[PDB]
Amino acid sequence: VELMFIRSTNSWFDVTWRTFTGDFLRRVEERFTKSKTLSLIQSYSLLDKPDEAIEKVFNAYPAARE
Amino acid sequence: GVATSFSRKKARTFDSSWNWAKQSLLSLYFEIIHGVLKNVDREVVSEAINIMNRSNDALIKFMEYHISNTDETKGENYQLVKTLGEQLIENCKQVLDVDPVYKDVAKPTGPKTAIDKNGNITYSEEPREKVRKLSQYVQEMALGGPITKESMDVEDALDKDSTKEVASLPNKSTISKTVSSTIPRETIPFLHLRKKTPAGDWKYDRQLSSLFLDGLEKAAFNGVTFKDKYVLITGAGKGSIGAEVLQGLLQGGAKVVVTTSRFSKQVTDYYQSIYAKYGAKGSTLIVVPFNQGSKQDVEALIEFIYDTEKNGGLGWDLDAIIPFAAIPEQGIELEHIDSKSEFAHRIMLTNILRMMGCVKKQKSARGIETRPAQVILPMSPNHGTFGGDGMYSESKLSLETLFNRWHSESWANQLTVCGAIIGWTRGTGLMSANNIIAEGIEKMGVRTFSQKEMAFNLLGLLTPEVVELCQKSPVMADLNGGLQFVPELKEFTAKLRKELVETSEVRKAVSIETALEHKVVNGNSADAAYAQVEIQPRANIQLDFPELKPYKQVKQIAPAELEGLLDLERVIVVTGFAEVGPWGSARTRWEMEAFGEFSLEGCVEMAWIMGFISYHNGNLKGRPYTGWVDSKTKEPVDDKDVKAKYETSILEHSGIRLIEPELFNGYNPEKKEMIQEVIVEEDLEPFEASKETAEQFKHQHGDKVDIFEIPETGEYSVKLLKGATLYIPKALRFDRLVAGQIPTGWNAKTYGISDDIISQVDPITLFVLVSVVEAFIASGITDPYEMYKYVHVSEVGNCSGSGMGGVSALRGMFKDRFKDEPVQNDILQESFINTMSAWVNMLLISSSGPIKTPVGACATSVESVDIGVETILSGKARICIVGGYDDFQEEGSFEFGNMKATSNTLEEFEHGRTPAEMSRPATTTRNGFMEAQGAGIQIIMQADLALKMGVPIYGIVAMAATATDKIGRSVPAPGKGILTTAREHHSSVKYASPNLNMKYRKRQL
Amino acid sequence: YNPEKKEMIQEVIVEEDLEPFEASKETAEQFKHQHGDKVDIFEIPETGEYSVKLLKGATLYIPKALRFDRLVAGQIPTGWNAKTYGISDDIISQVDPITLFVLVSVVEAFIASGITDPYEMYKYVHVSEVGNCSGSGMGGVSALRGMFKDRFKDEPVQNDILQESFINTMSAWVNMLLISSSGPIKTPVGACATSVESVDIGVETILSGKARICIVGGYDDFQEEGSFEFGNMKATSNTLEE
Amino acid sequence: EQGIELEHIDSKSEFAHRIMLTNILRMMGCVKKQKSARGIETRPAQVILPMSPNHGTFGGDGMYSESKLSLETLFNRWHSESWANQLTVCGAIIGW
Amino acid sequence: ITVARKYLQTRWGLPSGRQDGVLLVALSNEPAARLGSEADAKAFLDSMAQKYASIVGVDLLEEITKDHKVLA
Amino acid sequence: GTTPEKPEETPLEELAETFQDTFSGALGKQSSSLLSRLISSKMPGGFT
Amino acid sequence: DKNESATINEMMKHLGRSEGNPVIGVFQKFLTGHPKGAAGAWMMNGALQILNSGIIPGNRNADNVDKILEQFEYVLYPSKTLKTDGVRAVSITSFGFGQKGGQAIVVHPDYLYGAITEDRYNEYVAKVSAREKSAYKFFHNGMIY
Ligand SMILES: *P(=O)(O)OCC(C)(C)[C@@H](O)C(N)=O
Repeated sequence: VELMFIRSTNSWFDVTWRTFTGDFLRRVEERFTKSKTLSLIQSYSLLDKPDEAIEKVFNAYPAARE
Repeated sequence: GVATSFSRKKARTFDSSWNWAKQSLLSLYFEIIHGVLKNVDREVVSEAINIMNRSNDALIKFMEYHISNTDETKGENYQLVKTLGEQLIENCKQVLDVDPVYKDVAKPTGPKTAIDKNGNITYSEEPREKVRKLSQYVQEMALGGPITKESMDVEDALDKDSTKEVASLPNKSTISKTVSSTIPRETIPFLHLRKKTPAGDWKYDRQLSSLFLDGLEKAAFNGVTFKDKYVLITGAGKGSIGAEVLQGLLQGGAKVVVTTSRFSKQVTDYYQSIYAKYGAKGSTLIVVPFNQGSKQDVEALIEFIYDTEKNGGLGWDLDAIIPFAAIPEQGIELEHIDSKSEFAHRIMLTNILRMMGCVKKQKSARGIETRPAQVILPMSPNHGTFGGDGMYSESKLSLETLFNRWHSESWANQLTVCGAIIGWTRGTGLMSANNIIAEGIEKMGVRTFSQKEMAFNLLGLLTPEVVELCQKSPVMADLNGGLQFVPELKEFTAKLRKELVETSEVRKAVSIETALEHKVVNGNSADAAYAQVEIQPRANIQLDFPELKPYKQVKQIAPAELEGLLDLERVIVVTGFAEVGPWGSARTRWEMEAFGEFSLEGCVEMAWIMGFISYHNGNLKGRPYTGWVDSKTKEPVDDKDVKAKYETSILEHSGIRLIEPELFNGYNPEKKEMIQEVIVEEDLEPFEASKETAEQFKHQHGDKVDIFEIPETGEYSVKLLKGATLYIPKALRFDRLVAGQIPTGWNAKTYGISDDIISQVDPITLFVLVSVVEAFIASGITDPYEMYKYVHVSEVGNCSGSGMGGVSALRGMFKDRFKDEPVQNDILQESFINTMSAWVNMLLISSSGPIKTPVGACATSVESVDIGVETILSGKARICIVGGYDDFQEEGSFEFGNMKATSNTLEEFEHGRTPAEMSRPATTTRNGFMEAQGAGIQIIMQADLALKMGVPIYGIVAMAATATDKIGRSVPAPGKGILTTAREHHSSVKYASPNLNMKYRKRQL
Repeated sequence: YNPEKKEMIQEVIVEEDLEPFEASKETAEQFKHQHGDKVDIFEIPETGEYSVKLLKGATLYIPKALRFDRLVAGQIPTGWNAKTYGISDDIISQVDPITLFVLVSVVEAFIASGITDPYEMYKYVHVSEVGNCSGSGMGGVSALRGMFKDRFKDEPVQNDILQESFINTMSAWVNMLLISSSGPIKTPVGACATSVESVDIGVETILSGKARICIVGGYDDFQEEGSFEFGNMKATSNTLEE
Repeated sequence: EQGIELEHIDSKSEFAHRIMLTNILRMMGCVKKQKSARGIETRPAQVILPMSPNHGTFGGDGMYSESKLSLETLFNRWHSESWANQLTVCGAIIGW
Repeated sequence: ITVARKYLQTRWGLPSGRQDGVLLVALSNEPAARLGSEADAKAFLDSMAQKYASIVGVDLLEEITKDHKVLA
Repeated sequence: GTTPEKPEETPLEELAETFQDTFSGALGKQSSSLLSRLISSKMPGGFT
Repeated sequence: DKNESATINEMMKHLGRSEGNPVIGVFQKFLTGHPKGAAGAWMMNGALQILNSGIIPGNRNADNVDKILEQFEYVLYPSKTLKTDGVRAVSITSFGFGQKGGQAIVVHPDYLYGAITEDRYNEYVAKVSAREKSAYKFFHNGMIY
């Protein structure tokens, strides 16, 4: 988020880069879930406020913080 | 069909209720403390009954300690268990020296059929209105209904406080007005006994039927005993009226024989678990394999029951037979009656008659004329009323002749017939084709039954009133719940079934079409921003380091005086550990030991160990792939798909199992290669050897060989003369076919040991090298040399050892040399027990610290630990590897067989044991040990060092000891010399030692 | 064992069928099981004994003899006999030769300590405070011949031969026939250092306060097969060069 | 079968049970198959079953009564299966 | 080794200087177990005769009178 | 085949009589296996 | 399995174990078989796993416990896994060929940390939490490669 998402314009520089960080957050959920669940990041639209969408994933999989 | 299944040697007795009472009470205790069972659950009552039913002095001493040493301050669930407990102790004492009881206390369910919006048919058994107890169920059964018309409230605490319903379990409730007087005149109950009228029909008798229902009312309040009742029961497999009867019998301390068609480990375990939850004090359960379609098994079975324990029988004398075995025949109309129906007709009738015939012969034999056997015949009310049952109805209706034959033959003092007309019984609580319509029949004003209710009804025909009645005249019990009075039942049933299939099928099609209309009118923007994303889990394999609690919680555990009191240079502490053995690692073995099944992470490690899957990072057929991949087909495998793809294969090729020859250099215990010396009675046909090799034959044989240069080649001819010795191979068939082997595909390569090493070192060294690495990883020590930041090179020791060592290298230097096979020249150095430790030092540690290798046969690991500790306290080593390691080969397998130490596998198979259930410690039937292979390793340190390095600390090695026994002439006989660890003096034991009190000891410091 | 005539066996293929010989029923089925097609076995109907025809393509083992270059060893003097110390034949004909050297060494060591009756120790010290911390580099090596070579040749070998092989049994027999301690037993394997390791294990057992007394030492036998294997490592002096 | 009480039911009674019941059913089964084969649906065969009035009332008949009483299921099965247009049952309770 | 030298002289036409070199490539590339048939022993030496070829750079009626004399 | 309840405390005089009552005269399994192995191992070439 | 039960029962009798407080047996060889020299190392691994979980695994092949073993009041022989509120200590007993008994007591590691200061403990905790991450890094790297 620090390197691909731009605070001034409050948007991702490139949408292929948003895709990149979404694909990564999906892999956190795959790695840290015990059981087949529905994803917390359904649409990559949700990433457009990206600190809220990071907390959402690392609340539900707090092992990933550590 | 007619093949013999029964052997006496396959009979499994379960009788150890004294042990299963204590296990059941502890299992309830922790279930209540971990809030799995609450004070509202009925299972805490059900479970209480089964602990009362096994009440003895030992079990009260046990419950007193476990319940009078719970700190109720520690949480709300610790208050619950102490309140419940105190009660359960007060009950158990009241009922000590009182016969145990079948008392079912489960919530009686009804059937419920639901069809959703999309036309999916759901079946769910559903708590009834006004029937929330079995007391109530007997009232409901007595009143009958509007269609059965021929032309009382004891408050409890179920489902609010079960600790109060526990208090009321011994209190034997007496009632004035019995439920005989509830039965409204001009109405037939749902459960009723019949009476034969002189015309020769059977009619509802009101007065017989009262007696039955009054016994059933009391069974429900007070409960029934079956103490001293001996029972044969057939077709009592899992999910049957058979099996809910079996529970009830055992629950009243019956002694039951139970026959299974399909005898297996999976079944012998089902039965172990029923007996260990239900078998009350004095109960016993014998499980025999059995074919009721075999004449010769029926003859055998009753001979085994009646025969003396001395001639290998039981010594019993049956007080009830319950022959409920059946094969299901469906879609067999009268044009299709063939071998299956002819064979079924033998199970369900002629061999029933032959089994009652048999008990009459064995009872007469011994002049037993006053101890008859109640035969409970499973009758149908419906003979040919459905069809497509094959010879089922012809089978059932012919059992109705036994009611007459009892008066007309010579067997009434051995047998008593008690025909149960068993009605509509809802198979399981899932979707049986019959279940979905149960709800529909019930609307007629009729009753269907759970199997627990139909069990209850039939256990009422074993109460001492209807037993006393059976012994006068035969007893016809009608446990059909008014289905006689629904008219044209076949068409009525088939209406109901039509109208659910229609209503579902229609509503499934009208659903699918209204979701293709919508999809055409509104496209794939209304049905695509809707279909959600799912997340299949991957396998995060964890090291399972221990949970460190916040310091404030840690001071609560230990006494306050302990701070500053111990010298931690002189506390020893296990810092990591690992193993290679039949279930892989310490990680995977724990998942099998504790849980019996593998996790997603266990399947992946096992799959990885056995080389079923391999990692891939690059291009798979053009595509870029990063994941696991089938090691053979290189095809991509997901973690969720590992269990499906590979579990079966992992469980077949792990554990105790048949010896796999490819693992032991083609050792096939069925074909064990020896050589017999014979004398050449007549000269052999010459063969060519080198010069060297011929002189070697001449040197050995002398006169008895002739060797002659062939002058062209230079090669020599070798004529073995009459009187020369030869060795001709033969093959013993050996009776030890099973061993605990490392899982098939285990390979030191997958850990990353080089072929230089593999093709040099003995197999046992590879188990050790992997165990030492995987033990430093458990201690968070990825680079051994990191130790030498904290500790001098001379302060890491190895105090591990083997019982026999490099046993494959002894084959090399005794057998293979003798056969002039190629054997490495340094084979002798690999044999030595002190070399596995050499290779660990030479390839990992590079310590110049102690090496003290023990030999302790089967105790070498605990000796290792002892040598290890005393090396650390001596101040010779700060760190020490400690463990043991041993390989299974052909020759030790054999030598343990000659000592009769190991289980003979052919005896094991006579008893119908699979290789899994062949190691059974503490068991009645245990008959020798199961040879296995592998290594264990622990790392031990000073606690001082462990806290400085910040390595995990898995435990404290408080004590470790070794002891010889006494004068004897038997090296393999175990003894009691280890008792000397409890040696203390008790002459002067009136006042306390102040040295034991830690407070004193701290004041002195 | 004559190192000038060291007995091996070479596998050869029967190029032409052997002259039949008589075996028992049992022994003939054992030949048939091993050889399959390549043997024929037929009941002789008078005797009950079977004929055994080894066919072309059957395997045989023909003995040969290596001449070996290690002819010399430091052996116990000729005529040494556990009988002369007063060990019973029950024991001699049961236990491995190396155990006899140990039993004599433990008696003759208590005599050096003026301890003629081992049990005298238990006037001073508890039963649990006498240890044995002695050990061997290889152990009952004659019993390994029994369980690898002699079994293979279907020679008669005692059924308990495996218990005599173990390095921890010489100490078992010392406890079983003399000491009757219930004190430590910590048997080392140290190859050629097992005695000094023994002493170390011994000392640290006494200072730990586990044992007040400890037997400590080492013991090892010379047999055909170790002689040979040390020759292949080129550890031992070649006697023909010498 | 005479003097065959329930302790003495053996091969003779098991074989008799096949003559007097299972193979009766197999013979009516057979005529249904041969009649259906040829689409004969209007020319049924009256089966006259020899019934007893006395099932177990004398004894020592072996499996005789178990044989006879099981023919009384054909009266129900005629309404419940697919063979009523080929066969018609006419059970005769033949007396002394 | 008489028949193994005599097979390399008839099949391939190698004399007793090259037959040595074919048996030295058959020693470095030794089989794991006993070759079962005479056809496997030939298939083997045919492979090792074409592997000698690679290293050095070499590119390629009266058995009835015998069977009587055996009998005699 | 026969084995009394406690042979290990019963003298070989009294065992010999308990077997002889049920003993035909034939050599059985165990002693026909040991005469075969005496002759196989301890008699010369030809001598069966 | 009688000789072992008997010695455990006589240690526990002589040290005034509370009547009604039997030690729970575990018989891990039901699952693994007997690897003679390795036997006690697997028993020890198993015991540290029991210690740090308070899960006592059951002899799943204990069909029927020998009537001879009910005389041993101070031992329980469970056939199922018992998940407890905690285990403080575990005995490990190994009997060998050649008169070769052994015992080890393993005490739960939370008893160590009562002997040290809050500063020292908090320092150690940090140091280990770091190690465990590093070790995981290493484990998964070495596993796939
Ligand atoms: P003895 O009374 O020494 O018993 C020896 C056997 C083989 C029975 C024993 O060591 C065992 N394995 O239980």
